[PDB]
Amino acid sequence: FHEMREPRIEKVVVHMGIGHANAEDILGEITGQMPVRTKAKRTVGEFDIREGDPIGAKVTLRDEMAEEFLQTALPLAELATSQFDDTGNFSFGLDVTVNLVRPGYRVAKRDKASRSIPTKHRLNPADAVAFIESTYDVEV
Amino acid sequence: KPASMYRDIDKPAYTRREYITGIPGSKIAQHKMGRKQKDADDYPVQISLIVEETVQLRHGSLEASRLSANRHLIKELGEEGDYKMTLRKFPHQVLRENKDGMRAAFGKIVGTAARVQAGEQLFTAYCNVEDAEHVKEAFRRAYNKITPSCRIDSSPAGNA
Amino acid sequence: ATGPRYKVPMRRRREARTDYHQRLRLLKSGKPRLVARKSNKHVRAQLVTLGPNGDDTLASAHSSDLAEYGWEAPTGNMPSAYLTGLLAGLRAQEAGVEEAVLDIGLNSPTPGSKVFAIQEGAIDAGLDIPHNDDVLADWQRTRGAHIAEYDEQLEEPLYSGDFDAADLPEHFDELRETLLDGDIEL
Amino acid sequence: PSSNGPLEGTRGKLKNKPRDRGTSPPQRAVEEFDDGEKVHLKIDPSVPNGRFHPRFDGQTGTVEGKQGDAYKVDIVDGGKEKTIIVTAAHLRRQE
Amino acid sequence: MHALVQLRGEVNMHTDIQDTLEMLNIHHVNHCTLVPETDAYRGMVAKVNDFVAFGEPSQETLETVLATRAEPLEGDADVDDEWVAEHTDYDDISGLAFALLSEETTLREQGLSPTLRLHPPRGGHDGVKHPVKEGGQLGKHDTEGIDDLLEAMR
RNA sequence: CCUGUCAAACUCCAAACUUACAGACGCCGUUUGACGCGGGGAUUCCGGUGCGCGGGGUA
RNA sequence: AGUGCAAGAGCAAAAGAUAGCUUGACAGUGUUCUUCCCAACGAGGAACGCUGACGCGAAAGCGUGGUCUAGCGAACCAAUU
RNA sequence: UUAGGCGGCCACAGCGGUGGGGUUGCCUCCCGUACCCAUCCCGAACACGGAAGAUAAGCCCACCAGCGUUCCGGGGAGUACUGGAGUGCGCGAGCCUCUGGGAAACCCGGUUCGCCGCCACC
Ligand SMILES: [Cl-]
Ligand SMILES: [Cl-]
Ligand SMILES: [Mg+2]
Ligand SMILES: [Mg+2]
Ligand SMILES: [Mg+2]
Ligand SMILES: [Mg+2]
Ligand SMILES: [Mg+2]
Ligand SMILES: [Mg+2]
Ligand SMILES: [Mg+2]
Ligand code: NA
Ligand code: NA
Ligand code: NA
Ligand code: NA
Ligand SMILES: [Sr+2]
Ligand SMILES: [Sr+2]
Ligand SMILES: [Sr+2]
Ligand SMILES: [Sr+2]
Ligand SMILES: [Sr+2]
Ligand SMILES: [Sr+2]
Ligand SMILES: [Sr+2]
Repeated sequence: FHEMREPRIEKVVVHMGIGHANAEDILGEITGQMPVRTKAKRTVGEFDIREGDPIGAKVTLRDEMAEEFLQTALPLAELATSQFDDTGNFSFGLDVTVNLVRPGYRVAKRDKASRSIPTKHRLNPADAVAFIESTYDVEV
Repeated sequence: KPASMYRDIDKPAYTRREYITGIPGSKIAQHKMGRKQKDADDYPVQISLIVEETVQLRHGSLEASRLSANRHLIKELGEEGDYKMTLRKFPHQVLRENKDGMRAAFGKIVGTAARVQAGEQLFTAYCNVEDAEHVKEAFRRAYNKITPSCRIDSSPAGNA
Repeated sequence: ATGPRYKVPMRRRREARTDYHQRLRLLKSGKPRLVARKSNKHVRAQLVTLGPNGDDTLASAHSSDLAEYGWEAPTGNMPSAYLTGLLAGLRAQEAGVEEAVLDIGLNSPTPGSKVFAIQEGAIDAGLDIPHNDDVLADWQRTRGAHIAEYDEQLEEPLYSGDFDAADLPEHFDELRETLLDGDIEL
Repeated sequence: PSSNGPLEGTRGKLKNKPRDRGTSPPQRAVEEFDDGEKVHLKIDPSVPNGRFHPRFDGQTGTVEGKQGDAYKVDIVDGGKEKTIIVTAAHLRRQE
Repeated sequence: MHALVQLRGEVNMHTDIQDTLEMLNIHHVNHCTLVPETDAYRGMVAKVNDFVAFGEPSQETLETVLATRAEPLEGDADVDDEWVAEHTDYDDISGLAFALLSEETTLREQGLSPTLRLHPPRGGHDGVKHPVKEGGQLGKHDTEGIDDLLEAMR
């Protein structure tokens, strides 16, 4: 019961929302895998009338790539309570986002007969702070 | 202009403001009167003015009657008397006038009126057993300024 | 749910199992559908026809009932899929069915996949099914070669329950051998 | 009418009932009717093609063959006989 | 079985109401017809309700009226028990009367004209501007009321 | 929460009723031939009134 | 929400968005309806076929322009294929 | 159907909730990337290969009505409205009688936490 319920890291999404890029090279090093560009929508007075066009970049890490990143990334921050989601997520930092979830998350991400995860199986802030804190660092 | 011109319900309902423009503001100052911070259940007596015929009452008439009625309740119970009266209707019907013979006759917007079916309550007061005859007088003056004949019916009030 | 005016998807749409837009397009042919489906451990082919109260399955095969003819191997691989298609196909001929349209439900049209293997099998069984050769895996992969070589890079047997060490595409042949034959009780 | 196009005054008859909103079931779009069969004509708001002139909504004609997949239905508009090309999606068997 | 008598003329009568009367074989004022009580016929009389007088007559009365106003499908041949006996599935007017009331046959069925061309009401009727409940003569009647009328028009 | 009101260009509802097709009864047609079809000849395309439902207009 | 533009209507594993590919906004000839309810009338329009040649897709299939209803023009003459 | 596949009607099926269920069986989650295939970056997904673990999700089974919905009883209501008729009433806007139809809101009590078809299956 506890096994198929104990949390895990689904993805680590590191991105640098700039606004006009040359920053891809650093993320390519800090994470270990290829980054992707970030297009935008809606026109903006702030000389942002080009809907589709480079403005940022991101990397989504999973499994080892993810963990091996947090090992050196988490220490760089000072995690708190508010800094956590209502689903059990937390973003810090160049932004560093950690998406946590229980085992069978696939049920909501697969194509055939997908389904939305019941609130009971959804991770909790408290459950999140725990799991995480229970691995190389403090809370609030 | 004579009410004879609009008192009847002989035209389609004309209320959609999304297709009408230049509608004159209402002349009705208030619909809630007396001590409106207090409820209606807080009174022993509840009297209403009932219209006896289905009609259309222009806002200038609702204001005249409501005024000449509340003005009495004020003069008899004081600018803060323990009473409360309500004009429950609002003039939704927009009225015109063709003010050029019958050519392009559709009229220009000139006012608003409330439609009242016979037997309905136009006004309603809630007073203490004391001021019961003071409200009955306020309505007498009120029905003297609206087209139809009215009944001054006494709802909750078995102190006769 | 929210109110009187709320629109709730047809049951099978919310269960996320039927693509109606694709369905209608299939039905427009007037031919029976070779419904190819797959699970983690199994694969299944059905020849479905339209009916007054719901679809009508006129024949079908399942990877499970493959062993019933001499199969000791797993049932979630390519060799599995093809042979099942064929088994299902053969039975289809029995019931008088002659042509079909491939319905892969919510699976993707990936080149060389199993739903296509199921299709090549059903076609070899003798069913007239609109297809495209350069979208079917290469013969050897159907046999199960890709897995043998994967087992080549041994160190720890690929299969846990000893069906065999270096696995066998040669078995695929013995099983297809048995199906293309007459006798065989369908 | 202020204008005389085909969809003039078709506000109600071509608007879907809230819950009937959205893509319609394929079953009745694929239905097969026989020559001689009586069928009621009623356009399906959700289905764009295969419609007949709205004016004929409510008719109950007779399948007298088909053109492609669409059906040829015979009706009598007032006193005049007319043939109507309509797809199953917009037809229903009678009785 | 209800007796139907047209009491109001055709001038200004709705055409669909007039055609209905003719389908029930009445073509003139005062003419009377005998109609079975079926859902179909029911709708019909309900439609002609304001130009007619109807209701179930008594065996007796039906016998009086048949005797006095019944006619053959063709010819002036008088209709009496002897006629009835020699031309119908019955023995006399009574056997006929009973059969009609019980709805086993129809005048047309027994070679009799579907209509009884009655005579103006002796002493006049209660008026054609009001129904029975309002003191008039139009509409559904009492077996006793229908009898009073039919007899007055014998 | 409570409390006061509306819609020709609003509708979660919803008639009476109008209307397609069929069967039944009725009426009608097979010497008075209906229904339908072809052809000859028109007149007519200033209308009005009552009642019902209207739209415009103080009327 | 979006779907070029009035209004009403249609659309959510799409009729909307993005990406890629493509040129069916193609040739020939009809059926039907509409224009013109019933009920005759042209140009114009639409839906639905058959033949030809293609595009895309695994394939069913979709594409006779833009989700549907506005964006249209006789004879004579000229130019053109 | 001791958990499956394709469906029809398309909320009576939605929303939310409680309880129960799986050693070589089923569906899953799950394990894992040599291949077919895959990500504008990620075997996340898609695709493929597979069984160490698991019944916590999903799913299937049993059930609860607070919200939404279908239908029914009773009340609202034969009211509102209305097809046919009237030398009935009203200064009139309008009303009434007889005949044939007949709601909606809302309250109260029930019902509804899907029904059905084909196939496969200890
Ligand atoms: Cl599947
Ligand atoms: Cl048409
Ligand atoms: Mg309308
Ligand atoms: Mg004679
Ligand atoms: Mg008299
Ligand atoms: Mg000229
Ligand atoms: Mg030129
Ligand atoms: Mg459980
Ligand atoms: Mg009078
Ligand atoms: Na970019
Ligand atoms: Na629909
Ligand atoms: Na034309
Ligand atoms: Na579970
Ligand atoms: Sr008027
Ligand atoms: Sr007065
Ligand atoms: Sr009408
Ligand atoms: Sr189109
Ligand atoms: Sr994985
Ligand atoms: Sr007067
Ligand atoms: Sr009734």
